[PDB]
Amino acid sequence: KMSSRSGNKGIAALALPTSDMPFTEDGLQPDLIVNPHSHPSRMTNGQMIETTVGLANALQGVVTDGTAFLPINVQLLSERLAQEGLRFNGCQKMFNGQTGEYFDAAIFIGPTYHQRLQKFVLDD
Amino acid sequence: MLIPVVCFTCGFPIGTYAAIFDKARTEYIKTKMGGTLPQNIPLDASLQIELKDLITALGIPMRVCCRTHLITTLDYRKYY
Amino acid sequence: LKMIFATQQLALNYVRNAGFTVSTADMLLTPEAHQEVQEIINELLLES
Amino acid sequence: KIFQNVEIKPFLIDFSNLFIKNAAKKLFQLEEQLPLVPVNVVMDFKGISRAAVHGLSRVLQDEIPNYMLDIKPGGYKIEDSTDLFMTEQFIRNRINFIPIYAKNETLVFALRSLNNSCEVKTIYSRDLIQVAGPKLKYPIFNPTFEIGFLQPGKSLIIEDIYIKKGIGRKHAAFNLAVKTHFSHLDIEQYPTDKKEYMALSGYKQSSMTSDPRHHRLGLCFPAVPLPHINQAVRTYLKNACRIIIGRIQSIQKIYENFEEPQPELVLFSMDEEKTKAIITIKDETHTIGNLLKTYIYEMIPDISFVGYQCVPHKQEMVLTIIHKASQEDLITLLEKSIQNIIQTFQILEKNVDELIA
Amino acid sequence: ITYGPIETVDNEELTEADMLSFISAAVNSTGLIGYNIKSFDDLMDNGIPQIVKQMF
Amino acid sequence: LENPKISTFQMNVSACAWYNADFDGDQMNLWVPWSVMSRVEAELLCSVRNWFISTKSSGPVNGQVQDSTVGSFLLTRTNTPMGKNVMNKLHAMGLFQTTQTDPPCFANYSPTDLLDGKSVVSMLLRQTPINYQRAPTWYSEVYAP
Amino acid sequence: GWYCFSWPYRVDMNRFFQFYNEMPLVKTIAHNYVIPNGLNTIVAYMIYGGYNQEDSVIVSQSFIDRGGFAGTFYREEKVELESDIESFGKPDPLITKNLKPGANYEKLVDGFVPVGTVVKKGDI
Ligand SMILES: [Mg+2]
Ligand SMILES: [Zn+2]
Repeated sequence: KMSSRSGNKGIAALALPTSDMPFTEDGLQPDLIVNPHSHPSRMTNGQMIETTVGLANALQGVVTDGTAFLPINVQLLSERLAQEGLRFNGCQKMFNGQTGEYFDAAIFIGPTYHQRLQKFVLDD
Repeated sequence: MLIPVVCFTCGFPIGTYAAIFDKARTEYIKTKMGGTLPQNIPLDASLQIELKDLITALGIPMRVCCRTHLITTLDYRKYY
Repeated sequence: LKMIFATQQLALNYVRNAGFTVSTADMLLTPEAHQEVQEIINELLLES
Repeated sequence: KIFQNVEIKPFLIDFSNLFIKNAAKKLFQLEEQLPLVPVNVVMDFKGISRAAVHGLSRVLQDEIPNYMLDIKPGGYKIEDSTDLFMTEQFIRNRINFIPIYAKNETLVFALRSLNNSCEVKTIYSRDLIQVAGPKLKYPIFNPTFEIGFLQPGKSLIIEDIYIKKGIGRKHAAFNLAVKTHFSHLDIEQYPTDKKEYMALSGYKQSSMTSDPRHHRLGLCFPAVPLPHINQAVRTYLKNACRIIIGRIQSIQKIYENFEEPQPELVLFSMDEEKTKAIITIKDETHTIGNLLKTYIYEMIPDISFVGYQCVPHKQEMVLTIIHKASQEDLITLLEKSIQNIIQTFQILEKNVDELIA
Repeated sequence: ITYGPIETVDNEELTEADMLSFISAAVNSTGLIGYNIKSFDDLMDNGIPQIVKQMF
Repeated sequence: LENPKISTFQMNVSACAWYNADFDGDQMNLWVPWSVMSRVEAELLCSVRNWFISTKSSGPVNGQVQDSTVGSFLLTRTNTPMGKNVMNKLHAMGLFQTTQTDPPCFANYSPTDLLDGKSVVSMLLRQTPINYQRAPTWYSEVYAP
Repeated sequence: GWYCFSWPYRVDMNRFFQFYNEMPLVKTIAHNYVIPNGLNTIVAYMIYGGYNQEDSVIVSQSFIDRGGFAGTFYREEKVELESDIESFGKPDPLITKNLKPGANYEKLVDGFVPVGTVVKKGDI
């Protein structure tokens, strides 16, 4: 079981080799693939803002503060991405690792801090 | 307990520059602050210094994963 | 049950060429559309 | 000439940056480049399917035989490994992932470290000593890696550090190349900075109808000797081509014995006119399945069905063909397709010889 | 004590990130675990002797 | 599952409605009948096809969830941002290379022929032909203005 | 995470030490007072074959091999003795009754298994 800092927890179900994972035009590939259907009902919007902000942090070379109740502006954070050479939405062109074919849609990919929960399958 | 030998995500060998990067980052942040006590320097203020061009000078590419793992990894020798 | 499985593989194999994502920019109102929400909210606080 | 215009660019340290220069000089007495550097290779292919280019990329990533450093059992000397934080699991994981460029498996190394000081001492890869095999004229790994750190008065002794062989598909310490670029040059693109097109890939054709045949592929190799970049890159490319040819020939040797009953090939006569073939190869991947399907489809444009499957929990590749011919004619077409694959990759290897000087 | 007139204080450049230093000061004085050791020090300094002598 | 590194009970996501389960850490029990009498009645009486219709409500229990709901919409959608929602013969054949049914016949199709998504779905629903006519969830009076 | 900095001096039950930890790219004020335990994983928010449905994730096998969320797990034991009745030592089957069936006594030296040997199910 893993989890992000917004309380979005899940079970590792599949592990793929390197040649089987999706990759972007610049070769970026994920460590984790989480389902977009985990978002709309749980409304964990701070996890998506963290991916937006941290994506520009990594290219800038900095660690910033995202404490609760500080002033935020998702419009101005999304313009920071464009200033760094990325798209406004933080989405990229991706390819299927198994066939080599590109999706007809840009994929939202970026860094999100995750945790391993101490619930081990070998013990249960 | 150290910066990993390779990037966790792609496998680029970021660990051949880890020692140089750590020392050079220390020197660079000290230059940017200008000789202040380690406790009188806030943790937040030193993390806002841009290390883009230092990492570029090490020869490490512009990959999101490699710079993330080179910049954020905690060092056990500085906590124990 | 055999049809649920078969139509589920058709749908999944279609999306492995089409893609489906969600981003932070999907939940963001346009600057002029933000002012329209504020006007609707002020009308409620005026009637209140 | 299937692939032209290669570009090779090593990743080098910029010593004009003062902070990097000072840190390097005072840590390793390093004023020049390191013995081994990463190399970025960008290749353009023309007149070829993306099944072939992507199969080449997949093999070069994690299906090519590669080498790593491992520890033989009992090599971690518990008796005189007084340090308690530098456990065997941690140090072994550190050592497995050092990139090496080794030319024989007879070499053996050792680590014999003592902390006879009052501070924490750092172990670097320059502290590995060769204890067996012929003496190295050139290094096989860089001397700048951090392997561990010892508390005051502690030691770490590891014997029997040998060179192991494998493929990155089984353990990722045998991975070779990292992806840096992939694109098709015969499909036009939108400007996707405009907020009108930023939800789309950028290509002007759907991937459900486009058939590109002009590609650009970029891969980075992690540790290559500085005076032999072209030779190392050439060797890697040739080995990838040879690996693919070998696996296709393994399938070929199954196809030809369609008279003798085989557990890997099944032929049905579904009707008076239609024949069905099912090929099940254990431990095969999407590389061969995709290549076989693409070339069978190019040979028989009017086929009833061709498709393959690699279910993750089955560890096998199953290829299904349904065609309106007799069994002998179907086998003839299949052999023709496999020959086309072999010919394409032989041309690729000959072009590699011509291009990289 | 008399405090200076409130109409001459410069706070227009106080930001919400400036206000987190108050939280920093509060935690630094208090400590994350402050009361648990103060209470035991009082028990070892003023509670046990008084409870042994003047109660039984 | 012959991979020795797997310790989980695995199932299809559309079977979770029978047990009211999901994949955030739930545990389920499993026992295998060894007796002949217990094995006969497991297969004839207690198979999960007998619980496809609810006893409580008398309606169906299983169906698509979340990826096949939105992936069936994307497949049968008439227009895509790229134009018409069509694929060529190779990609239409590829949609069926996993369904574990008998493949359809594409022999009356050329490599450059285009097939709509509704054409591909019909190749699957021909085996069990039914009649259906309603309006989708997609069409809403709320969104219409 | 690093559950304590004196783990090698302790004999604990069901404790996990995770080797590698990171500071979040978007940190908060709480990371001025506790050690962060987690990693800055790259996450793609997408549909990939239906294996991340209903709170599941797809993991990179390479990420696992490289030590992402890897660590060491500990279990302790405590067996006591009676005054002059019981003692520690390798049992002799001929003069000792009720030896546990199928149990491997060949690992014992001087009553305890030596440090560094792998114990299996059924071993003494
Ligand atoms: Mg649950
Ligand atoms: Zn990387």
